Amino acid sequence: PGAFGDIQASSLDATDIVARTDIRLLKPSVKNIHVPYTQAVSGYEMWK
Amino acid sequence: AKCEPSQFQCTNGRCITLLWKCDGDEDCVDGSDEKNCVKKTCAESDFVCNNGQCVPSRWKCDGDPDCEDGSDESPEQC
Amino acid sequence: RFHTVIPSPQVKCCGSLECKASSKADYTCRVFGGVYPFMWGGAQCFCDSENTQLSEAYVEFAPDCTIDHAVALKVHTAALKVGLRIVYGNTTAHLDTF
Amino acid sequence: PYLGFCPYCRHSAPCFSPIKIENVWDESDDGSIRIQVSAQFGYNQAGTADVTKFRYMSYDHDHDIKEDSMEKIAISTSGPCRRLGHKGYFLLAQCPPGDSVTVSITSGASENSCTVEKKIRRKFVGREEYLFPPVQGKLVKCHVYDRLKETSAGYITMHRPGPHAYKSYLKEASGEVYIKPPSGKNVTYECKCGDYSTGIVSTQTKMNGCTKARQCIAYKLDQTKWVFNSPDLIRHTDHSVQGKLHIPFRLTPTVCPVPLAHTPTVTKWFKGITLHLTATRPTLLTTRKLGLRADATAEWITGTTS
Ligand SMILES: [Ca+2]
Ligand SMILES: [Ca+2]
Repeated sequence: PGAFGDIQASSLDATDIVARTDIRLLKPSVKNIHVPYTQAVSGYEMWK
Repeated sequence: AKCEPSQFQCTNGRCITLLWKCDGDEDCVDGSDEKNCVKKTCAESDFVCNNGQCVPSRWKCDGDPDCEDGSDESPEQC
Repeated sequence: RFHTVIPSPQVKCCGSLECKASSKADYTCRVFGGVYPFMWGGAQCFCDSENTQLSEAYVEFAPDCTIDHAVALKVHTAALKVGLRIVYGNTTAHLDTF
Repeated sequence: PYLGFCPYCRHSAPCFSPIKIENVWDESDDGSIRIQVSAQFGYNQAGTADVTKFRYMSYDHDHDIKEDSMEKIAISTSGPCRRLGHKGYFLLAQCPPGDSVTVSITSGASENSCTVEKKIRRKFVGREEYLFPPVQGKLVKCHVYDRLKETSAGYITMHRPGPHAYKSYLKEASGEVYIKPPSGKNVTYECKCGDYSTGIVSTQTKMNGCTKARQCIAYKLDQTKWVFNSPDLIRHTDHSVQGKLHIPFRLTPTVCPVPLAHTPTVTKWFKGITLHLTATRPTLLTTRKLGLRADATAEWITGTTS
């Protein structure tokens, strides 16, 4: 997570996508349906 | 001690963020919100019955008295 | 830059939901109880604590990635090629030799 | 054409809005941005390309589809923006730099807006920053969101809508419950009271055993309109992929002009050269020795210096 190559695949159109991103989801809290979640900043953009 | 929000609990067995106490909705099976809240007249989406009850506008003039005063059903008006 | 798709959550109004694994990238879904979520109209479930919700999220290449995608490549000993122009007397020729 | 829980509305506080923004892209070299929105733009209420108007989910007692003209929309960040195109769930505009991007509608009675805190900057292509591309200069390979809406950037999946259980979609009877929908609307109702119960109905139905409206739900079987994966509309019990929609405004390779600061005046001396540089905007200088080692160095020069 948070580094270059956090998401990778054999080719951009390929379904063979693998990723490590520290994606984690918090327990819904607000009255309105929601899915609050957090993740490391896109490692590709961080390296950028 | 207080429950995790440190705020009022409804008898349904859950504490609620006190802001929701007068949001115009009740978030528990118990009488907890509008029972102790200030309510303005019904919204533009609603109908003001003569007893002051608020009912969905589409329900007004449908053939069934919805509000206890029945103001929603008047064959001379509907 | 990955795009974190958060497909609309699955809700159940009378029981739990299994975290059925998926081949999607970084698929890391979690199930939560006590959700009792609302929507623009109102509550979307029958009971109170008996309802549960599954939040599902994974990542796919953002649409723009098609252009700005970092092709990682391993490098192995490069073979030099050269385009040579050779001239010998009035005769001359051009060539490309690895 | 659904609706979503928008972080900001006309009131900074979050609220439900018909035009919730879902994603923002800005990989363009001209600062144009592609916005995906909950509303469907450039389609009529039927689903045909009436480019002059858009369709969006209701704001009242039933989830019907309403129409409005483009001229009441406005994509604005810090200030306003040149709206460059629109199609279905996607809007395209070129915007000034700002900390957030906002989509808004100004119908008076239906005046709404939606915002997503998103850092957009005045990115520039090339090796010399500029406020505005130059008229005379070198042309370099750049990428921009193609104004042609027919272009394809990719695709988004979508699904049938789930239950949209209005609070007014159901009723209570001073101790009892009821399912009062509009006349002739085939409405499915489901409710657990002592035990699980369900039924499809089209008129007011007195419920058995139930007492409080919160015990029950109800939603019509309106699947005619598909819905994007967006979080705020609960998925249907079957969430298989319903076709696709082509992402408009393809990121297309093209050419863009970049400025050329006045050529640096060289000065020649013993095994060393002096560069006198002049650029009113940040300009990248890079130097490397062609020897066994590069000793490469890079420096963003500004103004006039040596
Ligand atoms: Ca409440
Ligand atoms: Ca009535």
